[PDB]
Amino acid sequence: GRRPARCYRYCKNKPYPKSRYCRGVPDPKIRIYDMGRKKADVNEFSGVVHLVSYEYEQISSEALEAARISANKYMITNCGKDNFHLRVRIHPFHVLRINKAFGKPNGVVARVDIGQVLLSIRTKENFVSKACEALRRAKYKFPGRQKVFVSNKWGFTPFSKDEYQQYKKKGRIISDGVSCKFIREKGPL
Amino acid sequence: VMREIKVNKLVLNICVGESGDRLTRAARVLEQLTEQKPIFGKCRKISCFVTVRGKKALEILEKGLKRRKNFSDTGNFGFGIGMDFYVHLSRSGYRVTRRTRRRSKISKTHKVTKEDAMKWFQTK
Amino acid sequence: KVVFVIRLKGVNKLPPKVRSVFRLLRLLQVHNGVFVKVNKATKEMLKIVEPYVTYG
Amino acid sequence: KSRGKRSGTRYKFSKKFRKHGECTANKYLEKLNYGDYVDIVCDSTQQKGMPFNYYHGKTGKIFHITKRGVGVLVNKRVKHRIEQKKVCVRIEHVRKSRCNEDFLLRKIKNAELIKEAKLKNEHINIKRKTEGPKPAAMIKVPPSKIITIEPLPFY
Amino acid sequence: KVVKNKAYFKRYQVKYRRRREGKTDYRARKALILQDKNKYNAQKLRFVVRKTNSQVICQIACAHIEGDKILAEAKSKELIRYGIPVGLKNYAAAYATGLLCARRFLKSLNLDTQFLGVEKVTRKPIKAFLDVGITRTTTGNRVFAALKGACDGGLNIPHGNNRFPGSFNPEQLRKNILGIHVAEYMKTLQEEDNDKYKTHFNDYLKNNIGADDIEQMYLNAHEKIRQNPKKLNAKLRKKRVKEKLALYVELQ
RNA sequence: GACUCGUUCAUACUACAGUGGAUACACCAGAUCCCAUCAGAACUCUGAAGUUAAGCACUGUAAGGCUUGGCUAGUACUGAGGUGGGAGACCGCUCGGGAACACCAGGUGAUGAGUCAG
RNA sequence: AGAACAGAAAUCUCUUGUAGACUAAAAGGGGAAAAGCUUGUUUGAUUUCUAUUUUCAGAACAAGUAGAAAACGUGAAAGCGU
RNA sequence: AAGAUCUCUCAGGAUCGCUGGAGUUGAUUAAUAUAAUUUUACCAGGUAGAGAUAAUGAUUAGAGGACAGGGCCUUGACCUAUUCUCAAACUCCCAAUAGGUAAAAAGGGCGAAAUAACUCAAUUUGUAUUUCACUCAUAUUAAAUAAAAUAACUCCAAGUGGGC
Repeated sequence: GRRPARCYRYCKNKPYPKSRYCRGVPDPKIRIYDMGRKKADVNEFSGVVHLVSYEYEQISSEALEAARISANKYMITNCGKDNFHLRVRIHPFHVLRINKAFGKPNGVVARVDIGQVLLSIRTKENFVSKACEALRRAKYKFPGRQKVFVSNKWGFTPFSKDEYQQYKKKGRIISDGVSCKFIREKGPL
Repeated sequence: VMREIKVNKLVLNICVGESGDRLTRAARVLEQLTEQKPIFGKCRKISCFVTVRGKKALEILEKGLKRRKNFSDTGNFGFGIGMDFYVHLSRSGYRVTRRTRRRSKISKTHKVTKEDAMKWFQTK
Repeated sequence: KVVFVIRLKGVNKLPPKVRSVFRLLRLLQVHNGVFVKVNKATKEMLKIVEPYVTYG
Repeated sequence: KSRGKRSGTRYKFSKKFRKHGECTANKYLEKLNYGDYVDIVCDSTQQKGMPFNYYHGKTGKIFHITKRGVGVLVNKRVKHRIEQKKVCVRIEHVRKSRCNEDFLLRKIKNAELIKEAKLKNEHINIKRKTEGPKPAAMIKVPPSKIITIEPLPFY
Repeated sequence: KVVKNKAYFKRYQVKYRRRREGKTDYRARKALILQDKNKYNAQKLRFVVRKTNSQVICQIACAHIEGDKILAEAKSKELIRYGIPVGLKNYAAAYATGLLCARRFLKSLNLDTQFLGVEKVTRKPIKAFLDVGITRTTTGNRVFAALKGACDGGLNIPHGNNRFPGSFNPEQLRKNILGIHVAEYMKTLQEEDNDKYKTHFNDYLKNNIGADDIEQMYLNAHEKIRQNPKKLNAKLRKKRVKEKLALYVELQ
């Protein structure tokens, strides 16, 4: 059905988005995006891992969807649904077109740069190896080279864990859904 | 003090929403009610109104009298009786908005407010 | 203040600006040497022909 | 395919952010004498006298003046040859240039300096300096103030 | 949404300060200034008239890049010195004011003896252009009276007759600059009521000018004029915020 | 102190406050005539009885905005060289040039001509 | 946010409103004391002639830009209108 | 040379371009003209980039609030501060490279005097020209550097206009 995908590892040609000029695109494969315990407070979790790009890879929309489902299933089997949040940190947005003259729209794709997170897991400290393993399962569903990492941040914040604790101690940091708002001392109360 | 809330404009509306004659009769009724020639709406002529000032306006308001809920936020009001009425109120210095050299905003603490306008209406 | 510049490279396959600079510099035949007065302007011109010249 | 008068002018002729709105009144007062140098900068708050694309950002001598028009001699590269073109524009687009003013300022400063020098019979190199090499010098650095460095480890 | 969004401030482009304030037109000014560009050092002198509630102000203006130079200027409250103590907002006053400015300008040039202009009411002279000055050029407006006074004085300012009374009455213009209608209104009001007459033209009553006398006084004055022209700082503010915060924590 | 013409065209804006009215601005008083309307609201004309309430001026605000400066960052990017590296994607080195947003700190005006009033 | 019939729309009023409207028609530019909308007066959508720009051979047509000699139109006037 | 414009034109032709010869003019005075160059001035820019909390279009989430359906509550819409990722035909901002103009003697200075039917209010108010004066670097040359005049310019004509 689809082209065999060895065609699209190279990410030449300009970007070309779903747009008023182009029209008519088939649907993106992934509509799911984030999953897990999505409503969890910033206080509850504190561990974070990332699966990070290196090639300049294109990343098929379908591949992305598959990777997400694989990741999710691995966490759910391991630590269940109280204990994590899986956030896809990339999107398809670029249209690919083919002949049966100029092509016709046929699929969509994501085009990461080097050194960018693909899949992110927010979780609790006991479960970071499990999450790392989930990402490792995920990597086999992507074209190109990727490495798994862990961070010294509180997860879904700019702040280091120690910084987060320090700010929390002196009351400068407010939890505001998903992540945290930093008080900047401006105007009346 | 100088800060006296008074009538600034009175507008009287009659709409039939249709063609001539009935519209003309309404305009004649409005004219008899107060003298000044009516002026009219659009074409998608449809409706009529006139504006009043001063002693003439006060007489129309006075006959009008014979509710707390339905004053505007801005400090104006109307009522229904067939015929429609709208009463526009201000302190003086309303001229600052329209006088051609200097056209500009009045201060917030000089705008009418709902509560003061209601208090004036009960008082009057 | 002065700089002796020695050319290092053939006639063939030379960018057009580089050829022009060489002509002004005054190094045509391939192992030609000349003294050049260090300034700002001379140094910039020298910078353009740099991969094609040794100097000191 | 097509190549009409305002072709491809989108961002070029459009105004910068917060620079919309009519040509300032003061700007009509500026002086233009014959042979003055003058830039051709497009506007679009004025429509009459708008010049063709190429003469944007070019600068030339004024050769002729009318009621609101100014003739400008501009060089144009046509294949193997520059040739002189008489672009008639209106005043809103023509701007009094500064490139000339550097030279003119230099003449004035030089004249005064030369007159004084010549009066004293003190021979002088009035011509431009054109930055030489750095001369030798002796420099005190405190031995406690100096900092020493190494390239950073990777992270 | 809230219209006074951050974005709304951020995009905003202000109109020029004088236009924002509302004093100047700009469109009229740019048209007014420009001379034909092949002419050189022809500065197109504008006769600027602005009608303030108290009094009309007549200046001779020349546009320059670092801003307008005023050569002669006259205000209506000078007419007191020339025997008119009252009515300084008036049309009659404006005609006088314009005339005074023109004569003083000529005296400064030293061309007062060169042109003695128009006597009473019915080489080439120096030229100027009337300013609209943001008021409508509606028929019978005060600026035209000022223009007429300037012209009668000696300045050449090209004009139609259209915006004097009637679509032409020269006799009505003569009555008006003399002030005869103002007198008529005074007589009319006195006949109507004595309380209204005294309350209205109260200053006139105090000075003691009968309606009849106004034209004579204005004429005498007119003849005479033609013959004879603190911030705080950041360290301090920082302190102020600290003090305010401590007090606010205690207070409520 | 104030005004008239302006200039730069947000450090000049906006929003909310406070503070100021000798003379001045203004609001404000009135409709006979010129004038203008649906309406003396505007505009026009004619006043000078009242008043700082507003306009206006001045200042304030951990103000928003705007504006300098740092810092982002020698990061991103890039001209020239390379029988350099990399299977490829792409990435170093040599001679050079070099950002932006955010963030943080300061700032919130200056001024030409003419005039009136102690 | 208010005002008989009156509702999501009808008209009227006040507040907020830098353009989110409208500008014959593609799409992009430009425009708020206007270029928009409303109103008044009009016919310069005129005759004659240059210098020229665009494409380009620096030919042509065409479309313009800047003038000049006439005669006028409008505005109080500068002006603006080929 | 395989560019270019026009061609019942695409295997052609014309006409430009690029080439040779002939000639004059100019240089022949380490020079001025001049230069596929830099310099110092001075501009003109909206691409890589960067941005989404700057506008337009996309676009994923929750948090805190005062209008629509049902029984304090639920689904919301709707706001407000946020958040994930974005655009050849989006743009607050924005490089490098490339491009233009500038760098004095047939000129420029500061003066005088003339001339005109133009200009201006101005027979002197300017303009512009013209004529006289006075005087600007030059013993490295009004910034370098230059087998920089082997230059200009005219004529007559070729071949070429499939390219890679």
